[PDB]
Amino acid sequence: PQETLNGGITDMLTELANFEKNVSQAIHKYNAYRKAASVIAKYPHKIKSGAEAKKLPGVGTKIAEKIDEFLATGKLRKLEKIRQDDTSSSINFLTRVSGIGPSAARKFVDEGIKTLEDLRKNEDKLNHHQRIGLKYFGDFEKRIPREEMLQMQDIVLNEVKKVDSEYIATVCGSFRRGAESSGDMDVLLTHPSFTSESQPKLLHQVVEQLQKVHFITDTLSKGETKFMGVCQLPSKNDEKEYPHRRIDIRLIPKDQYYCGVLYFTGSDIFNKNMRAHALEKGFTINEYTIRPLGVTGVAGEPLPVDSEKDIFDYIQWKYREPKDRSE
DNA sequence: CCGACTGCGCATCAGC
DNA sequence: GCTGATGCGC
DNA sequence: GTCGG
Ligand SMILES: Nc1ncnc2c1ncn2[C@@H]1C[C@H](O)[C@@H](COP(=O)(O)OP(=O)(O)C(F)(F)P(=O)(O)O)O1
Ligand SMILES: [Mg+2]
Ligand code: NA
Ligand code: NA
Ligand code: NA
Repeated sequence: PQETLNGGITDMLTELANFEKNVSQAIHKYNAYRKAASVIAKYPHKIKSGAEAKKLPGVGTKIAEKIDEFLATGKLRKLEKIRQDDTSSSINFLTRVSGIGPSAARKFVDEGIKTLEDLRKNEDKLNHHQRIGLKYFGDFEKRIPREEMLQMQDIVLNEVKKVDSEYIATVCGSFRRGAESSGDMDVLLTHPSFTSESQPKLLHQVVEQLQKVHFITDTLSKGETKFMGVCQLPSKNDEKEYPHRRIDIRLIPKDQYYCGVLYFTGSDIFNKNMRAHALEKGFTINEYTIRPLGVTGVAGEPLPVDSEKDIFDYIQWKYREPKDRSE
């Protein structure tokens, strides 16, 4: 877990993972490559051979021999050739625009659209989300200093309580994990009249207020229980404007807060793993509930969290505080 | 050999 | 008009 | 791609 220990290898595997997701559209190879990259990143030795790497869970014959080629040459012919391929590297680049996934990137590249400038020249072919991701392309790849996160949280908390005192608003994600920077802002939201009962307008009013005071600036998606959009800190004197930022709001049944906060905290690789073996344990976890598997695939009446969680005791693992949840 | 693989709300697309 | 499937990014 | 039925 020392980073320069096997960074070349895990770099290589992460680049392979991205090519599989964005170009081959092979999501399970993508996950396989990332699981291998992850397990190797936590391995406390410098790998000397593919055979050594193959001992780790999630490393197999194919990654083993990619490793031997990489150790033997410091390169991978397949990646070498892929990077040089105009179609493939354009498809992969385009997926960095929010809203453009592997399918859209492919469709765009097939009709001659390969760069940010081609997209701008072709805004008719873009949907609402895609135009916004293009508009804020740079900003959306910028990190948010924790200091700004705190200002953002002040505004969110302040404006939420205005709408209705009984709302609860939690800022989750890496911020809740104490990170000194974040890629976006995730707001977990609950209201006492949302558990089992419902009025289905609680989220709309939160959103509307945040737009009113010019905090939220764009909408990407907006439904009953989930908002995805764009927001922005106000600026000062002649102050340089802050970057536009991605913000999501999830409205959970108050019934199910703890499962909500575990999941939106998370981290994404951490939920994959926490859920992946929870399957081993005879359980399945989502943002709503933890449930057992009784027969050979069961639901199970999910009765209510009583205390903190010990979701973790149910699947028999020690509590990793949000700080230790990057993995 | 061959299927599972973490889990899901909303926008859009496919179709009746 | 509608239902159901898929893409997308969580 | 990897793991396991
Ligand atoms: N496929 C998934 N499965 C489970 N949880 C997920 C998944 N994808 C995303 N989540 C997440 C778990 C995740 O914690 C939460 C928010 O997603 P985020 O904002 O993309 O991830 P973080 O905020 O942690 C970040 F570190 F990447 P940031 O600081 O750069 O924004 O839903
Ligand atoms: Mg985030
Ligand atoms: Na292995
Ligand atoms: Na994208
Ligand atoms: Na997010």
